[PDB]
Amino acid sequence: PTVHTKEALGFIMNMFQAPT
Amino acid sequence: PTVHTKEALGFIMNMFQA
Amino acid sequence: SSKEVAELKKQVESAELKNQRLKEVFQTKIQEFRKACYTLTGYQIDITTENQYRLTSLYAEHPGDCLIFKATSPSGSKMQLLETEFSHTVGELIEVHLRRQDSIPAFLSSLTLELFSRQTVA
Amino acid sequence: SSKEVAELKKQVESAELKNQRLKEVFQTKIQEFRKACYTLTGYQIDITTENQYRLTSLYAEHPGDCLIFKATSPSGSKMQLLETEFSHTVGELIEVHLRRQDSIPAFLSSLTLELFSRQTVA
Repeated sequence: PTVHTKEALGFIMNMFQAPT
Repeated sequence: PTVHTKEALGFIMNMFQA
Repeated sequence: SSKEVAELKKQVESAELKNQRLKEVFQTKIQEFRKACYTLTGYQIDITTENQYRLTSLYAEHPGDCLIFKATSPSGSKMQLLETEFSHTVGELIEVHLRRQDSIPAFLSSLTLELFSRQTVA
Repeated sequence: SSKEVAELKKQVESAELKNQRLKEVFQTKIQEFRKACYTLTGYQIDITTENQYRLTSLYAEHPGDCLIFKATSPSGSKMQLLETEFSHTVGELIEVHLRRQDSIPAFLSSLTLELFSRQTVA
Protein backbone atom coordinates (compact mmCIF):
# COMPACT_ATOMS: atom_id res chain seq x y z
CA PRO A 1 0.00 0.00 0.00
CA THR A 2 1.02 3.67 -0.69
CA VAL A 3 2.51 5.70 2.25
CA HIS A 4 -0.32 8.29 2.91
CA THR A 5 -2.89 5.38 2.88
CA LYS A 6 -0.77 3.40 5.46
CA GLU A 7 -0.49 6.67 7.51
CA ALA A 8 -4.32 7.24 7.30
CA LEU A 9 -5.26 3.54 8.04
CA GLY A 10 -2.95 3.69 11.12
CA PHE A 11 -4.78 6.69 12.70
CA ILE A 12 -8.42 5.58 11.97
CA MET A 13 -7.88 1.90 13.08
CA ASN A 14 -6.49 3.28 16.42
CA MET A 15 -9.91 5.05 16.86
CA PHE A 16 -11.86 1.76 16.23
CA GLN A 17 -10.16 -0.14 19.08
CA ALA A 18 -9.80 2.34 21.94
CA PRO A 19 -11.51 1.57 25.31
CA THR A 20 -14.52 3.74 26.43
CA PRO B 1 -16.17 27.73 15.18
CA THR B 2 -13.43 28.61 12.60
CA VAL B 3 -13.83 27.74 8.85
CA HIS B 4 -11.72 24.49 8.48
CA THR B 5 -13.54 22.93 11.55
CA LYS B 6 -16.89 23.66 9.75
CA GLU B 7 -15.52 22.18 6.44
CA ALA B 8 -14.49 19.06 8.50
CA LEU B 9 -17.89 18.85 10.37
CA GLY B 10 -19.78 18.97 7.00
CA PHE B 11 -18.03 15.83 5.59
CA ILE B 12 -18.32 13.55 8.71
CA MET B 13 -21.94 14.29 9.88
CA ASN B 14 -23.25 13.20 6.40
CA MET B 15 -22.13 9.56 7.05
CA PHE B 16 -23.41 9.28 10.70
CA GLN B 17 -27.01 9.39 9.28
CA ALA B 18 -28.01 6.78 6.59
CA SER C 1 13.83 31.34 -4.06
CA SER C 2 12.70 28.60 -6.54
CA LYS C 3 13.99 26.11 -3.86
CA GLU C 4 11.29 27.41 -1.40
CA VAL C 5 8.67 27.20 -4.25
CA ALA C 6 9.56 23.55 -5.19
CA GLU C 7 9.72 22.46 -1.48
CA LEU C 8 6.41 24.25 -0.52
CA LYS C 9 4.74 22.79 -3.72
CA LYS C 10 5.60 19.20 -2.52
CA GLN C 11 4.24 20.08 0.99
CA VAL C 12 0.91 21.40 -0.50
CA GLU C 13 0.59 18.29 -2.78
CA SER C 14 1.55 15.95 0.17
CA ALA C 15 -0.94 17.53 2.70
CA GLU C 16 -3.72 17.49 -0.01
CA LEU C 17 -3.07 13.78 -0.65
CA LYS C 18 -3.16 12.98 3.08
CA ASN C 19 -6.51 14.79 3.38
CA GLN C 20 -7.88 12.84 0.40
CA ARG C 21 -6.51 9.64 1.86
CA LEU C 22 -7.97 10.42 5.24
CA LYS C 23 -11.44 11.27 3.88
CA GLU C 24 -11.83 8.17 1.69
CA VAL C 25 -10.48 5.76 4.43
CA PHE C 26 -12.78 7.26 7.15
CA GLN C 27 -15.90 7.15 4.84
CA THR C 28 -15.18 3.42 4.08
CA LYS C 29 -14.58 2.39 7.77
CA ILE C 30 -17.60 4.24 9.37
CA GLN C 31 -20.03 2.69 6.78
CA GLU C 32 -18.63 -0.87 7.37
CA PHE C 33 -18.59 -0.08 11.15
CA ARG C 34 -22.17 1.37 11.20
CA LYS C 35 -23.38 -1.63 9.10
CA ALA C 36 -21.50 -3.96 11.55
CA CYS C 37 -23.35 -2.47 14.60
CA TYR C 38 -26.70 -2.87 12.78
CA THR C 39 -26.20 -6.56 11.80
CA LEU C 40 -24.85 -7.50 15.30
CA THR C 41 -26.96 -5.36 17.76
CA GLY C 42 -30.07 -5.08 15.47
CA TYR C 43 -30.15 -1.24 15.94
CA GLN C 44 -29.23 1.47 13.37
CA ILE C 45 -27.64 4.24 15.57
CA ASP C 46 -27.29 7.70 13.91
CA ILE C 47 -26.06 11.00 15.53
CA THR C 48 -29.11 13.28 14.87
CA THR C 49 -28.08 16.86 13.75
CA GLU C 50 -29.17 17.96 17.32
CA ASN C 51 -26.37 15.57 18.60
CA GLN C 52 -28.82 12.90 19.93
CA TYR C 53 -28.88 9.13 19.13
CA ARG C 54 -31.84 7.86 17.02
CA LEU C 55 -32.25 4.03 17.29
CA THR C 56 -34.23 1.93 14.73
CA SER C 57 -34.62 -1.87 15.36
CA LEU C 58 -34.02 -4.36 12.48
CA TYR C 59 -37.40 -5.79 13.74
CA ALA C 60 -39.36 -2.43 13.84
CA GLU C 61 -43.08 -3.25 13.11
CA HIS C 62 -43.62 0.15 11.30
CA PRO C 63 -41.23 2.41 9.32
CA GLY C 64 -40.56 5.60 11.41
CA ASP C 65 -40.74 3.57 14.69
CA CYS C 66 -37.54 4.66 16.54
CA LEU C 67 -36.11 5.58 20.00
CA ILE C 68 -34.24 8.87 20.68
CA PHE C 69 -31.68 9.13 23.57
CA LYS C 70 -30.00 12.37 24.81
CA ALA C 71 -26.49 12.45 26.40
CA THR C 72 -26.79 14.32 29.77
CA SER C 73 -23.34 15.98 29.19
CA PRO C 74 -20.06 14.96 27.46
CA SER C 75 -18.59 13.85 30.90
CA GLY C 76 -19.48 10.14 31.48
CA SER C 77 -22.34 8.26 29.69
CA LYS C 78 -25.70 8.74 31.40
CA MET C 79 -28.46 9.34 28.76
CA GLN C 80 -32.21 10.20 28.92
CA LEU C 81 -34.91 8.54 26.75
CA LEU C 82 -36.81 11.31 24.86
CA GLU C 83 -40.52 11.12 23.87
CA THR C 84 -41.14 9.47 20.45
CA GLU C 85 -44.40 7.89 19.11
CA PHE C 86 -42.83 4.40 19.59
CA SER C 87 -41.79 5.18 23.26
CA HIS C 88 -45.55 5.39 24.18
CA THR C 89 -46.12 1.71 23.08
CA VAL C 90 -43.49 0.20 25.53
CA GLY C 91 -44.33 1.85 28.92
CA GLU C 92 -43.87 -1.62 30.54
CA LEU C 93 -40.30 -2.26 29.17
CA ILE C 94 -39.46 1.36 30.26
CA GLU C 95 -40.89 0.82 33.80
CA VAL C 96 -39.12 -2.57 34.27
CA HIS C 97 -35.70 -2.02 32.57
CA LEU C 98 -35.14 1.83 32.66
CA ARG C 99 -36.80 3.02 35.95
CA ARG C 100 -36.53 -0.21 38.07
CA GLN C 101 -33.28 -1.82 36.69
CA ASP C 102 -31.63 1.47 35.37
CA SER C 103 -30.16 -0.47 32.37
CA ILE C 104 -30.57 0.73 28.72
CA PRO C 105 -28.80 -2.49 27.54
CA ALA C 106 -31.39 -4.71 29.40
CA PHE C 107 -34.14 -2.47 27.85
CA LEU C 108 -32.81 -2.67 24.22
CA SER C 109 -32.21 -6.46 24.74
CA SER C 110 -35.80 -7.02 26.06
CA LEU C 111 -37.26 -4.89 23.20
CA THR C 112 -35.24 -6.80 20.52
CA LEU C 113 -36.48 -10.23 21.77
CA GLU C 114 -40.07 -8.79 21.98
CA LEU C 115 -40.03 -7.41 18.35
CA PHE C 116 -38.16 -10.51 17.00
CA SER C 117 -40.80 -12.92 18.51
CA ARG C 118 -43.70 -10.80 17.01
CA GLN C 119 -42.11 -11.02 13.49
CA THR C 120 -43.97 -14.09 12.05
CA VAL C 121 -44.19 -15.38 8.39
CA ALA C 122 -48.07 -15.08 8.41
CA SER D 1 9.14 36.74 1.26
CA SER D 2 7.97 36.66 -2.43
CA LYS D 3 4.19 36.64 -3.26
CA GLU D 4 4.40 33.15 -4.93
CA VAL D 5 6.15 31.79 -1.75
CA ALA D 6 3.91 33.80 0.69
CA GLU D 7 0.82 32.30 -1.11
CA LEU D 8 2.25 28.70 -1.06
CA LYS D 9 2.94 29.13 2.74
CA LYS D 10 -0.78 30.05 3.25
CA GLN D 11 -1.78 26.97 1.12
CA VAL D 12 0.31 24.52 3.30
CA GLU D 13 -1.02 26.20 6.55
CA SER D 14 -4.60 25.83 5.12
CA ALA D 15 -4.00 22.11 4.21
CA GLU D 16 -2.13 21.45 7.54
CA LEU D 17 -5.12 22.35 9.85
CA LYS D 18 -7.57 21.11 7.16
CA ASN D 19 -6.19 17.57 7.82
CA GLN D 20 -5.40 18.41 11.52
CA ARG D 21 -9.14 19.49 11.97
CA LEU D 22 -10.36 16.40 10.14
CA LYS D 23 -8.41 14.08 12.40
CA GLU D 24 -9.51 15.85 15.63
CA VAL D 25 -13.15 15.80 14.43
CA PHE D 26 -13.10 12.12 13.24
CA GLN D 27 -11.60 11.24 16.69
CA THR D 28 -14.24 13.04 18.87
CA LYS D 29 -17.12 11.74 16.70
CA ILE D 30 -15.94 8.11 16.34
CA GLN D 31 -15.36 8.01 20.16
CA GLU D 32 -18.82 9.65 20.78
CA PHE D 33 -20.57 7.12 18.42
CA ARG D 34 -18.65 4.10 19.91
CA LYS D 35 -19.37 5.31 23.53
CA ALA D 36 -23.14 5.84 22.82
CA CYS D 37 -23.22 2.27 21.37
CA TYR D 38 -21.42 1.09 24.60
CA THR D 39 -24.00 2.74 26.97
CA LEU D 40 -27.10 1.88 24.86
CA THR D 41 -26.36 -1.71 23.63
CA GLY D 42 -23.90 -2.66 26.46
CA TYR D 43 -21.11 -3.73 24.02
CA GLN D 44 -17.75 -2.09 23.18
CA ILE D 45 -17.40 -2.77 19.38
CA ASP D 46 -13.77 -2.75 18.02
CA ILE D 47 -12.40 -3.25 14.46
CA THR D 48 -9.43 -5.63 15.11
CA THR D 49 -6.11 -5.43 13.14
CA GLU D 50 -7.47 -8.43 11.07
CA ASN D 51 -10.51 -6.20 10.11
CA GLN D 52 -12.76 -8.50 12.28
CA TYR D 53 -15.23 -7.17 14.96
CA ARG D 54 -14.58 -7.69 18.73
CA LEU D 55 -17.50 -7.21 21.21
CA THR D 56 -16.91 -6.83 25.01
CA SER D 57 -20.07 -6.66 27.25
CA LEU D 58 -20.45 -3.79 29.81
CA TYR D 59 -21.35 -6.69 32.21
CA ALA D 60 -18.31 -8.91 31.25
CA GLU D 61 -17.23 -11.11 34.24
CA HIS D 62 -13.51 -10.83 33.25
CA PRO D 63 -12.00 -7.96 31.30
CA GLY D 64 -10.60 -10.07 28.37
CA ASP D 65 -14.00 -11.82 27.79
CA CYS D 66 -15.08 -11.05 24.16
CA LEU D 67 -16.90 -12.24 20.98
CA ILE D 68 -15.19 -11.92 17.53
CA PHE D 69 -17.39 -11.72 14.37
CA LYS D 70 -15.99 -11.86 10.79
CA ALA D 71 -17.82 -10.36 7.76
CA THR D 72 -18.43 -13.46 5.51
CA SER D 73 -19.39 -11.47 2.34
CA PRO D 74 -18.82 -7.86 1.11
CA SER D 75 -22.43 -7.71 -0.31
CA GLY D 76 -24.60 -6.38 2.60
CA SER D 77 -23.67 -8.07 5.94
CA LYS D 78 -23.79 -11.72 6.97
CA MET D 79 -21.36 -12.39 9.92
CA GLN D 80 -19.77 -15.61 11.37
CA LEU D 81 -19.03 -15.81 15.13
CA LEU D 82 -15.39 -16.99 15.51
CA GLU D 83 -14.06 -19.01 18.52
CA THR D 84 -12.86 -17.20 21.72
CA GLU D 85 -12.20 -18.43 25.33
CA PHE D 86 -15.53 -16.68 26.21
CA SER D 87 -17.56 -18.01 23.18
CA HIS D 88 -16.86 -21.52 24.68
CA THR D 89 -19.07 -20.60 27.72
CA VAL D 90 -22.27 -19.68 25.71
CA GLY D 91 -22.84 -22.78 23.49
CA GLU D 92 -26.42 -22.85 24.95
CA LEU D 93 -27.13 -19.27 23.65
CA ILE D 94 -25.30 -20.05 20.31
CA GLU D 95 -27.56 -23.16 19.72
CA VAL D 96 -30.87 -21.26 20.38
CA HIS D 97 -30.14 -17.79 18.81
CA LEU D 98 -27.35 -18.41 16.19
CA ARG D 99 -27.95 -21.98 14.93
CA ARG D 100 -31.78 -22.19 15.12
CA GLN D 101 -33.05 -18.57 15.03
CA ASP D 102 -30.18 -17.19 12.89
CA SER D 103 -30.31 -13.82 14.81
CA ILE D 104 -27.13 -12.15 16.19
CA PRO D 105 -29.30 -9.36 17.74
CA ALA D 106 -31.43 -12.04 19.57
CA PHE D 107 -28.16 -13.75 20.72
CA LEU D 108 -26.45 -10.55 22.00
CA SER D 109 -29.77 -9.48 23.69
CA SER D 110 -30.05 -12.89 25.54
CA LEU D 111 -26.30 -12.64 26.43
CA THR D 112 -26.71 -9.06 27.86
CA LEU D 113 -29.73 -10.15 30.02
CA GLU D 114 -27.80 -13.27 31.26
CA LEU D 115 -24.59 -11.26 32.12
CA PHE D 116 -26.64 -8.30 33.58
CA SER D 117 -28.51 -10.75 35.92
CA ARG D 118 -25.11 -11.99 37.38
CA GLN D 119 -24.12 -8.44 38.56
CA THR D 120 -24.22 -8.21 42.43
CA VAL D 121 -25.27 -4.76 43.84
CA ALA D 122 -22.89 -4.96 46.82
